[PDB]
Amino acid sequence: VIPAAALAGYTGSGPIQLWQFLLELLTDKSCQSFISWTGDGWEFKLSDPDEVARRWGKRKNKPKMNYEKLSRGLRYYYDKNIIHKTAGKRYVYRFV
DNA sequence: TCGAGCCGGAAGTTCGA
DNA sequence: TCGAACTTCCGGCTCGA
Repeated sequence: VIPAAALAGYTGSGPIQLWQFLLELLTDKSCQSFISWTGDGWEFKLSDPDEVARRWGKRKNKPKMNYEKLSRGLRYYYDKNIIHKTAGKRYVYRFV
């Protein structure tokens, strides 16, 4: 149920790239049971990132991390050209 | 009536080549 | 060693049941 370290064989040393990590988990088969991955073009909707958020804060060594941290940090992620936010709903995420 | 989610600017330490 | 990178910090706004 963890196509993460099972597919790319994640090493315990040398943290991967942030958007690469999300993108790596993005193509997760179980994401359907923990989130919504439509099988059409390329649209990703966050229904209940309960484990995704905890894991996001787990790498940061924190007990519980608020998802607002993603909106506050991820939004500021407009550094170059990678994950853009969709002006649809407040939970719609998309990549280009 | 009441609380929850949403995000602007700022600062500071550390990463890969 | 160089420049850049992501996180955490402070507090204000508005809608739905």
